[PDB]
Amino acid sequence: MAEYKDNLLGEANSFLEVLEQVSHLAPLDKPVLIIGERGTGKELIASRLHYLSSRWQGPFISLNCAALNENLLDSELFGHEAGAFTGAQKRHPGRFERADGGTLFLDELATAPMMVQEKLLRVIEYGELERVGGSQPLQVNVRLVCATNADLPAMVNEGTFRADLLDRLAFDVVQLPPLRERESDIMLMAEYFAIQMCREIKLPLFPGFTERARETLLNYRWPGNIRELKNVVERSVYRHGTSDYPLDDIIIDPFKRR
DNA sequence: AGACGGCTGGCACGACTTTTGCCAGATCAGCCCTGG
Ligand SMILES: Nc1ncnc2c1ncn2[C@@H]1O[C@H](COP(=O)(O)OP(=O)(O)O)[C@@H](O)[C@H]1O
Repeated sequence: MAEYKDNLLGEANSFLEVLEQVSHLAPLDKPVLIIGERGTGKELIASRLHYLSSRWQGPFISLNCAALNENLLDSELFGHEAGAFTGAQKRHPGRFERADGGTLFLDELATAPMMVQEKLLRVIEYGELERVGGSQPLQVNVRLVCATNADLPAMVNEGTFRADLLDRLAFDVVQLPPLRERESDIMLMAEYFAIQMCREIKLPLFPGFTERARETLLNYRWPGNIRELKNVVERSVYRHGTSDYPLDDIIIDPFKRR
């Protein structure tokens, strides 16, 4: 509900439309898909969805679907009421349940193994997750929001990703425009990144931007995303020096031998 | 008198019991120090 303090810096007149779209999704409990490319700041949008929802007071755990162990999947997702030691007074909590009352964020959906895919598909459709041991089903209420950069229709075509959980979890998608599509906010991000760098390196003052530098970073196909642009500025501002002259040289990729 | 049947015990082979040998840590509550 309360707008958390985050950097979205939106002026592209397309990012504003995406922001309105996600704001419309803020109250609803329906599953949400975030579609983007490398970088693109999808995590900020996901945090925006969770943190402007009715259940925002709830927790906001975010699991890395690539990071879950294969064998330990069941206990990791559910937990075991039995303690680690004899006569234990408590148990470890699984990924699920630890999310109840709030949203669960999923990332790298495409690279999730088939074991994760099939185990996660069963739990969402019905809930009633049961920890290993005992016969007591616990009912859960968790919002799911996920972000990915690969092409899950192609993943379905190859069959390396099950289409059923996709269909269940594809109520609505939000499209994120690439930085090259935005092509208007580059000045403001460049400047904000440079100002942050000024304090990080403890440089005294920002020198300024030359027209040649503006032309070169503007006239770029930008396969890299906002973070690639961020790193670019980071490299050039440091290589420039102590701001006695305006910033003049931009190195697009630090790989050319020279 | 010799062979046949019978009785008993040692040894062996699964199947199941029972005997010992493991060696802390995290977590919570009250008191003391310190900031408002
Ligand atoms: N609007 C924005 N404001 C501030 N930073 C941004 C914005 N968009 C992108 N970024 C930067 O780009 C990065 C994208 O990270 P992330 O969303 O994790 O990429 P991916 O979704 O591919 O994993 C973030 O670390 C963030 O610092």
